[PDB]
Amino acid sequence: MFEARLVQGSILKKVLEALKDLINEACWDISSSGVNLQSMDSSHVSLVQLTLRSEGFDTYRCDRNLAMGVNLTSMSKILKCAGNEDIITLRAEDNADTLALVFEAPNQEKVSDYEMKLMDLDVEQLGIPEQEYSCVVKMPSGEFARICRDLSHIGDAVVISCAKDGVKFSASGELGNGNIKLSQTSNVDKEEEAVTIEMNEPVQLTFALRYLNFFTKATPLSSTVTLSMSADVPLVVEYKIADMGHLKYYLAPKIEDEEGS
Amino acid sequence: MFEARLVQGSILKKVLEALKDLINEACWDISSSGVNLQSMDSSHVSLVQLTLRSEGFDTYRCDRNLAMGVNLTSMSKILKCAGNEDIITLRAEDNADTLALVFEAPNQEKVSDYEMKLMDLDVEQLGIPEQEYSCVVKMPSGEFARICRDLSHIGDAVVISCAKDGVKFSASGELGNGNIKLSQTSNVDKEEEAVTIEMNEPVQLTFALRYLNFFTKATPLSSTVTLSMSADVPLVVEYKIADMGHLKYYLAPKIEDEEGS
Amino acid sequence: MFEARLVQGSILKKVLEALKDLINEACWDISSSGVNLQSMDSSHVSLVQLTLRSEGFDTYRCDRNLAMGVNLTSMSKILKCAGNEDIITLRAEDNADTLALVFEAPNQEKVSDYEMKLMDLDVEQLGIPEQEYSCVVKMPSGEFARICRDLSHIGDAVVISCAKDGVKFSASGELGNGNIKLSQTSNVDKEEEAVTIEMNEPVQLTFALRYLNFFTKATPLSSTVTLSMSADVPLVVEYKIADMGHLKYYLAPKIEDEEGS
Amino acid sequence: VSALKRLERSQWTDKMDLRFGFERLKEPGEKTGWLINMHPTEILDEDKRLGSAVDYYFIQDDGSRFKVALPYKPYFYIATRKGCEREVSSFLSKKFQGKIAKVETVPKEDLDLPNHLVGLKRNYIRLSFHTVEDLVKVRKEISPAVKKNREQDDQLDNIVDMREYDVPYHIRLSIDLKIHVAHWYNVRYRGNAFPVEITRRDDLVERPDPVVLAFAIATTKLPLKFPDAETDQIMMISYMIDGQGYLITNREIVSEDIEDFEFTPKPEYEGPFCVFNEPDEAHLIQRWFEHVQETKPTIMVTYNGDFFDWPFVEARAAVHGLSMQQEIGFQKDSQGEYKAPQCIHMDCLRWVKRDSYLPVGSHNLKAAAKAKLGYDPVELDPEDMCRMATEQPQTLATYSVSDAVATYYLYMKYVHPFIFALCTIIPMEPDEVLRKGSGTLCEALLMVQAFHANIIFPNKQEQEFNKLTDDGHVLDSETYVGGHVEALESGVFRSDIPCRFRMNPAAFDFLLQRVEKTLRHALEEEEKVPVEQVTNFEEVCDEIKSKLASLKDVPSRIECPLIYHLDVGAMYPNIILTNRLQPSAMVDEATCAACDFNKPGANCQRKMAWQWRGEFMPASRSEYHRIQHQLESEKFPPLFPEGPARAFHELSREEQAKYEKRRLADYCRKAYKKIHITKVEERLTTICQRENSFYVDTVRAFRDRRYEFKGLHKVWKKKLSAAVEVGDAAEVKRCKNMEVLYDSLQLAHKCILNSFYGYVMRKGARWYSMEMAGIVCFTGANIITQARELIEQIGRPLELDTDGIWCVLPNSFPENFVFKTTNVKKPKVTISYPGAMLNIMVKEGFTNDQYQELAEPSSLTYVTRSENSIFFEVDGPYLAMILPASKEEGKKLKKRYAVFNEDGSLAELKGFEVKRRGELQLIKIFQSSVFEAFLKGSTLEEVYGSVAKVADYWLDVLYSKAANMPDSELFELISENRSMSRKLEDYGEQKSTSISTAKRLAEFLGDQMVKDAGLSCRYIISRKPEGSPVTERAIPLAIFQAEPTVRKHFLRKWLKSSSLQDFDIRAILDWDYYIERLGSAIQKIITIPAALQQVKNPVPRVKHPDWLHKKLLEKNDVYKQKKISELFTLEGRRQVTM
DNA sequence: GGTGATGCTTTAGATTTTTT
DNA sequence: TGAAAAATCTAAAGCATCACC
Ligand code: SF4
Repeated sequence: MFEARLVQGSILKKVLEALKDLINEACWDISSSGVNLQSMDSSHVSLVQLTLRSEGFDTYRCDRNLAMGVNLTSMSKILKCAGNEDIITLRAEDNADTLALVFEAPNQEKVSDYEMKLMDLDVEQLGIPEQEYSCVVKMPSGEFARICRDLSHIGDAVVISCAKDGVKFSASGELGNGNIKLSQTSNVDKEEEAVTIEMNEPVQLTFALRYLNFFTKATPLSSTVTLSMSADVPLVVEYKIADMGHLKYYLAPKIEDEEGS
Repeated sequence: MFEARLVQGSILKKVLEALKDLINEACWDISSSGVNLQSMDSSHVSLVQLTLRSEGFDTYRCDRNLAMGVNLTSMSKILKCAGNEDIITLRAEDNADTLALVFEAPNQEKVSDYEMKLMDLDVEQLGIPEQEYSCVVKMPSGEFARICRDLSHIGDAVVISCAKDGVKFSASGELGNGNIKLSQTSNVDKEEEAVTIEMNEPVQLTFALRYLNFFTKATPLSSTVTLSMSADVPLVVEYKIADMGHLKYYLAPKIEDEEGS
Repeated sequence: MFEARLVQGSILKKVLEALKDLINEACWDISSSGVNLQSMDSSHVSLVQLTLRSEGFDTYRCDRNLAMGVNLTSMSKILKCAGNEDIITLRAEDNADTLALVFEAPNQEKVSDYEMKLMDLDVEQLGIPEQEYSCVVKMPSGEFARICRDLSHIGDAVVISCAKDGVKFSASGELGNGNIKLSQTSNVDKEEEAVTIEMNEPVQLTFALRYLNFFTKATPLSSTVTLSMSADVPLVVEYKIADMGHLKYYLAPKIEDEEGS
Repeated sequence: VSALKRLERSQWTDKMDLRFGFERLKEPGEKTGWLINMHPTEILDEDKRLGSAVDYYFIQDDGSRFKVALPYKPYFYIATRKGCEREVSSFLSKKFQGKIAKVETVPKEDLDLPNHLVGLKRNYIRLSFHTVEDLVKVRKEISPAVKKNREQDDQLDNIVDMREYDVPYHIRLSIDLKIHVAHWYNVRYRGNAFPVEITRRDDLVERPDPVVLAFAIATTKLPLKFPDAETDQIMMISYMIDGQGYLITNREIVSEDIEDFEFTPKPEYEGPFCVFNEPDEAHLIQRWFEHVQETKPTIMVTYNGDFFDWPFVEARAAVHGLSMQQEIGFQKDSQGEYKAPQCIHMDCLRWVKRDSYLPVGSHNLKAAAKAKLGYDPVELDPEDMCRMATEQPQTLATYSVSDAVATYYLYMKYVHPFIFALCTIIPMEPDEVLRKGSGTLCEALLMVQAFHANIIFPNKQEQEFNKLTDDGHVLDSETYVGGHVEALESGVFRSDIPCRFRMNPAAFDFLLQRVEKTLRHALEEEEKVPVEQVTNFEEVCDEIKSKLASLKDVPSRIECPLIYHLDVGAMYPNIILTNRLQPSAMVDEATCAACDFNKPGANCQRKMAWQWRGEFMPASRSEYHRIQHQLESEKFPPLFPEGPARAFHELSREEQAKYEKRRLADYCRKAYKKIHITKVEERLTTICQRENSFYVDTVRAFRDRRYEFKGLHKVWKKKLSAAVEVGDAAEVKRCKNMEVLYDSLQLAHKCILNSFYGYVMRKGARWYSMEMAGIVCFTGANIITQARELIEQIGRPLELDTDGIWCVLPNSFPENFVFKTTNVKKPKVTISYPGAMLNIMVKEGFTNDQYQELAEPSSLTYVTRSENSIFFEVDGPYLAMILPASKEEGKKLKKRYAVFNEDGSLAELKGFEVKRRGELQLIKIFQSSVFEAFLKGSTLEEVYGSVAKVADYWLDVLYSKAANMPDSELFELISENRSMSRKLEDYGEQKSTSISTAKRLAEFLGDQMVKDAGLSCRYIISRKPEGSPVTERAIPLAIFQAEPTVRKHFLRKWLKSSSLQDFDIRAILDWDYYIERLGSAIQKIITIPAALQQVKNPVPRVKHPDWLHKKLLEKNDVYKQKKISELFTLEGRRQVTM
């Protein structure tokens, strides 16, 4: 017998809104530490880790390590149905092939319990170790999404630099090109707009800008983002989701092998 | 010669956009006691009932009973021009086949009269019998619209049941099934947003949500709506509008054929 | 070393989005008095004359009359792609074929620069004459956009007639016919809801609505739109870009020379 | 062309004529012959005047051959105003002295003259020249100014219009002198001054055998490109002469010598050989050329030799010190063809392309060999043979001589009798007939028939650009209604399974009320047998009444169906015969009023409508005037490179029309939001039934001649069977020759009859009328639609065809009957009842009653008769019929089905084994296997279970891995071969996939594959570069067999991956796209038709489309719907009025 | 809390090649 | 000899979302 409750259920709707397009199939993992998800995307180029600990749910009960069989594009249709102020109370019996989540209105007049059947699958699990990275930028989430949409409109690829004067987002396409400079902001102490960059050494590395703008749609779940980037290392696009969890992104860099040399 | 005038031009826009999607050609029945519509859709599943009494109009006069047939899609398409506030005047002639729509500025600056030429048609007109209905429930239009759009994403069958605690909205499909229970609101200061139920005999009967979604877009007509049903009879959904009249839709049930055993 | 810094970037974005679907490519003439745009569209029936004066620019520095040939689509998607509240600046080289743009945020947080190529073209600047027009009318942009989208939505051609009572817009079609008449008011001290009529000689002439919609797509550029016409001279849809420039439009009369039947 | 060059040209061709067994007949004497070739040459007469002529080449029955020159002064007709013929004729006589020789007034019947039936003729002026270049000179002098003057509406302006300028010279001789190929002649000669006379002989008809040759080219090449004429060497020419084979081999490339070997595929065929090995290529070419000199043929044959053999050998002869013209006689003409002054060149590919009625993608060889000859020749792909020529030459020699014998017998068995049956009626040379299309063949027949009726020939019409229909709206399409080709329902219909039916008792009452009349009509019209002597009429009427009543009393049954093919053979010619349509007879009311036969109560008019479809710009006429006036003061780029500025007024019509159309299209695509508007309106026109009947008379003559020749072919076929049952060589040879002659004439008449309808719609035709094709197609549509209304009433139709209906009928419905007849010649009569039913329907519906003919021209008396040859002939009850289904709503697959013979073989199969473009070789074997194994089964569920089981083989092999079975044939199991004609550079604008894999292979071996064209384009689609579209994941198999380190490096570089270590070919491939392709095939063939006919999924591994899935969910659910019509009581009906 | 307005998604229509 | 099956570009229309009175 497993169940959970959430006072602000809009975060689950928002994370499903983010994940409905990057991932089509992913096997949820339910443990006593909380809920976590480890899977590889549709194009097998990026693997996402989700983690919401036990304190995020005000009422959490998980007597055994059990895994769901959810497909994401299906229940993303039925999770978007709630309002922005509803209450989500998920439930799942252990021997059941189907979990039922019950909805509660903000002023307590109605209940909307929906159950979604699951197919049981098995996907390999890998644990990426933690490593100290050369650069970590405290870029606002809104500005990061804006600059991703800006650069993706010209070309298909972007190179990221972290020089001593700031970070450099430049993209070059067949039609135009340009570079964007984000100077450090220390005159304002508020972290919602100011940027502070961890400075070790400048790194030049190319990422798939189309896919970056593809999963930048997760923007409103966190107020600010941190781009952790090292040489020949997949970048860690971190979102501090609400105030209890995190959203781990790993996109593998691409290296061009031109025939000139 | 026929004359009509609405003190609020928004209600005519709302009825045209409510009846836009369901039928294509309509047949206005114009009488001194009021104007009515009894047109029938092409799928022969739903019928539209419309009532607009004479005393609601600022000026209203009819020399005799008039029956003219208009292309209702183009009617809503031309009425979408008019603003949400401007005074709408309807002008007709017994020796002409053209209906006129004069729009008046709130501060007396602009006039806009339009001429629409009508056409003949052969449609069925169906007499509706009056019977007492077993279960009657009134419900705010916004949350019922939300319920209908919610259950449209589950499947194509909705089950309307009336239990002791209130009305229950079921919906099955390939994605499992989903239920929406509602309770009784008694200690409420305002009945405009409240729900109340009366019973004669519980009954379960299924409907298709395509036409119900077609009815859903009459929500801005008024904040309240009442739906009632009984044994093998359609719904009556009264979107009564500011004592000008009301608007009703009739949707075919189906008897519960044996499938469980 | 062509440099042109302007403390607002919204007006350039608006006047450039004006030429989105009207002129695909044009010549950008630079002179000590400012910048000009004379260009024929793909269908070679309408005309555009944009002038942005030098004194209106915050800081301006040009050295020699230089003409570019950049296509409107590329620069328009570049400029609309970036931000709107920021400050724009121009940068050019004496012999290069590439413009440069600078987007400096007012809060001194980020800078954003793009630079794109062009194509060389030197079409002749048409020496259009200026003649005294039969009538001059000044009306707000919003209601003019409303009536133009109306009459493109309901018909195909409009007959614009000006008299002492105001201006009328008579449009017909296969669905019906109607007209919109406007009356001048003078008791209103503000021009946001006031219209003015200059009465010298009445004239009736027929135009096309697709081109009117294409022109009046530029409605956020100015709060007022002025029109002027003669017996055979095209319209002048003159705009007032703040207190910095003006953007005109021209439409040849729709001759029909139909049989007398 | 200067005369000071054409004189030695004619001397050179005379010498070549002398050295190839031909000799110009000089001795005055009468000798029999056989015309085989016409060639327009120059013949200097006895008075040193340049004179154009023709060269009638003949062969004889003894082997000796000769030629005769006929000098006939060419001409064309010009037409001038009335009362001014003699003045313009005299002015032309005194203006072109030395060019114009004879001019006279000649009355000839113009075909479009107003009021022309009662005997009005327009006087014409015919002028004659000496040489063809003088015709060209005077034509180019006079034609353009006068045609501009006439279309605008010195004394040369009085003429109006000239005719038959486009008629070639040899066709003009073959018309005026009645000299057709493949006829026996008696040629008589007197001297140089006396003109030579030629007469036709008909008391014997037996065709001789001209000396024939047929050679094929096999060549190597550098790997994966189109072979060139300078990099590789010819090594084996294999050629056939009169059933005896000779092979000449270059010993430098092949390994060792070659010995004689018999090559017989079947006992009918003979493949004897006497091979010859030569040291070097120069000696091979010399020996082949000298052996051609020794044999001296008039006819010889290549298979695609115009584009593959002769340019190659001509180039190599030119490089290696020779020139190809002066030793054999074949050279390139301006039209890109290879004609010889002394030899006729045959290309079997043109015959297969035009007349063999094969699927389009089976036009290449081995397909006309497995379809027409009956055997599969031994083959190997051109990549392997380059390496094969090094070690053993047995397989290479076998392939080369197999290609040679296939070409030779393909020509001799089928192409030779067919083409020499066309030439008896077509007034053109045999290579001219086989070269170009059916349009000019029909044009030549109408030419000869019009000349016998003394009718002027209309000019090839100007293709009028930018035509305005009513209120401007210039058109880019001027088309009639398309053919009604559909497929009413999908699935299986076997003659054993029970099937659903839905009778209409009113239809059976209607059919019951008139059984006697239908049998009257069947006995009286179908076989021309009077009915008053049949004995068992009452018995068969009682039988059919019993069957019809016993089927009527229960109008709802589930019984075994009988598949029929209710088609009308030669349907469109039958329509044009019954309705009597001629392409210059149909005249609008603007001229029938001027006709003096416009009398009330007459029957000169027949009204038939048609559906005209017109697609045009939405710009009105005033917009067109504005845009042409505005396009008057602008510059244009020059047509030629490095040219001057071009204005608008001096532009030609074609380029200015194209540019104005482009300007209107660009003005439209942004302004009026609708680029194209398709409008269909009914148009009714009057077809004059009182006309000088040459067209419909010709069609009637060919239909009667076809039936006559079919009868003589049948009687000579039974003579042939008796002859092979008795066994005497001379009489079996004679009867075989006559049987082949009659069969070839039958096929020739059938092909011409089929092509009359197709000719008239073609652009530029002399007798052009789009109303023709519209009217005939719409009448055929009307007949087909009334037929399918009746078949819908009585049973169910299955497929809609331009002239055929497929249907299933209950087995208790009568099929055929037998009659006892007292006639000694015809004692047994059989009539199929559905044929009689359709025949009486079309007899009461579509019989012409205004069908009028001439009786005698003196008294103008016209006999009005009534004819209707429109006949629904029927086919036997087929075993099964299959209709595969489409994947989308609204559109149903057109002409994609399969019909099975009674014995279990293939009756017809269309739309599937066409291979029109390159295919994957992954769905063809699947569909062949399912069609072959499909028959076994009892019910619907059993046959779908069997086809699902045989499909599970391919689904398990493709969906799982290759597994235990070997990997040798997997590469060709998926590989798709593609090729291009032009270079890689000029295709660089587009991306596509073919040039993409060309560039992918260019980075592997080198840029040498860029500088050429036509290389390998293997399409093993890769998997691991995911996200990228298929256009970038196209890799070839050239890297699989290369060096190991090279393929490791290139597999790491190409597919943007470095960490992966598996480089096996069994992991690179993308199984998902292959499964998608095979699954789409199985949706088309099996699964969707299974779900349509109320049967669940035959295989569970394929997912239905969304529309079919939701249809099945709403259907299988016990909750269908309810209505309001029966749930609430209807009040009444009133209608809105004025 | 509604409402004009806009980026995003879907979906039907225009375009373009080849079959040597 | 073409001309239409299939892929690919492309713009119109609906929908949830965003800021303001
Ligand atoms: S249709 Fe009648 S009137 Fe017209 S040309 Fe023929 S015969 Fe004369």
